Amino acid sequence: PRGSHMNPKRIRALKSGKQGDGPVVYWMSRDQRAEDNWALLFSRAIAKEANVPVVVVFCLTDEFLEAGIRQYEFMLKGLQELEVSLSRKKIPSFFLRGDPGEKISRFVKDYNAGTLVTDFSPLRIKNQWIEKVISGISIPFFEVDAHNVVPCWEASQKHEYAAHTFRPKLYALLPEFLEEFPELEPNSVTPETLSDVLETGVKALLPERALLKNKDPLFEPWHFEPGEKAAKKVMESFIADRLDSYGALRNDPTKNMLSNLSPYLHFGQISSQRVVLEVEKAESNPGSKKAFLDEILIWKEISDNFCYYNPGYDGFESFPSWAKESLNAHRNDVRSHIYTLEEFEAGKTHDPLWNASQMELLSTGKMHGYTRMYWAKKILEWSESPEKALEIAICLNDRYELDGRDPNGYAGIAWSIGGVHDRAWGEREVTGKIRYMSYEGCKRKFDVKLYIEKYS
DNA sequence: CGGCTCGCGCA
DNA sequence: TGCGCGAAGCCGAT
Ligand SMILES: Cc1cc2nc3c(=O)[nH]c(=O)nc-3n(C[C@H](O)[C@H](O)[C@H](O)COP(=O)(O)OP(=O)(O)OC[C@H]3O[C@@H](n4cnc5c(N)ncnc54)[C@H](O)[C@@H]3O)c2cc1C
Repeated sequence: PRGSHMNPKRIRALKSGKQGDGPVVYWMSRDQRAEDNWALLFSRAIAKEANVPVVVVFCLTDEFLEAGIRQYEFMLKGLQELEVSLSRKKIPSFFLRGDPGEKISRFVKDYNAGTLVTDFSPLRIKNQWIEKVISGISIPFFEVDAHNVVPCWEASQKHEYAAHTFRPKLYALLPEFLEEFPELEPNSVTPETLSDVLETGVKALLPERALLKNKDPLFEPWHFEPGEKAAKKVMESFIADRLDSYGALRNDPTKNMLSNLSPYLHFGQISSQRVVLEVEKAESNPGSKKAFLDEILIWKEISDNFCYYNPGYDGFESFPSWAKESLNAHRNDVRSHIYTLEEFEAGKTHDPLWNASQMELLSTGKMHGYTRMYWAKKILEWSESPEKALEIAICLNDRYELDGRDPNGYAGIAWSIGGVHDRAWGEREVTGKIRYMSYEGCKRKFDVKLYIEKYS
């Protein structure tokens, strides 16, 4: 609907109806940014055609109680900066608290909304909120994929078994969907405190804070400055200083050669399409560029495909049949070690390498990409059952990772424990044919002692 | 039938 | 360190 630089395949209608006379309402959930936001740009285009203002609404749910302070402050501080950024474009921002199914329905009626637009997320709870809103409103409802370069329903129509079958499909659609972002035109017609929401939330999460023996907090918040502006700086420094050596040193946890974009990419503080555009134009190592593009395009967006077409993405049923049969047969195998959630959480295992991986997660909130596999696969080896291992890994991932509660997390954990998007390997006790990682294998690929000594 | 995002022996 | 082989089931081009 209207616009020359807007691909209609990025927008899909969730509910048809007569368009109202009021402003266009953008229900911002996943892409918390002002620039490079297709959902915000599309909302502005519909508003321009209808000669109505565009507004953004945010619903603060009770889900932050399941998380900790580290995600709350990171997310809330970025929204404060986003509030100023949208204010400069004469776009008002309304921050609501409560159930989005009931709050969004009330906001549309009270504000006399004409059209409702929201971003795309394949998570279960997002689909539940959308259906609740659909039953309570009478205006057109649209959904825009502002997170993936190629829209999730357009890249593939089915669950993808592996990357090698999804890679040609994604790369074929890149020329159509990889394009520059038009600038966000400000509003022409003009028409809760975030500080109070922040101060209340930390008070409710203070008891659940991760502490040391001397009651000192474990989380170090100076490693990643949140916000749209800081996310851009991280991207620029990656291309200039780190992209060249990414291809060779991405699997070395002792070297800070990763992009460190996942906390911003999870909260939508930066667009992966913007990152792809800058990386494509960069003159760097061709092997490094191909390796990084495979990470942010194929593996990031296949995680959306996994969650979109598998409602049980965080369960044992989502595993492939070969993986399920292999794990089932080894249920009665005697485990070399039985560890509980608390012992995993405190880093109280016999493995100093695994403990150091947990400490990096506890202290920085972002464990290195390579050690994340060894972290999750040892949980399977040292748990009562595959279901318990899946529960433990998801719990610690979602509680302590800044990029937690993300499709990349569920696909990554399902890859590690259930062989999702993987293949079978040598038969072993307990883990069966799931891919095996050993402490000695990590020794021959990076300096394990340096990584251990860094995080005690 | 070819080829998939580990460990391991060997220079 | 970097390279080639081994051990496993299966998708997808035909
Ligand atoms: C068990 C396990 C759990 C995971 N949990 C999370 C999580 O909670 N949140 C999360 O965002 N990612 C998760 N991943 C994926 C991966 O660990 C992170 O994306 C990455 O380590 C974050 O660091 P980075 O952005 O600097 O990595 P980079 O090497 O710089 O990667 C760049 C971007 O590519 C994407 N990406 C890279 N590797 C993967 C991957 N394996 N799967 C999917 N996308 C990928 C991410 O968007 C990332 O920001 C997990 C991986 C594993 C093995």
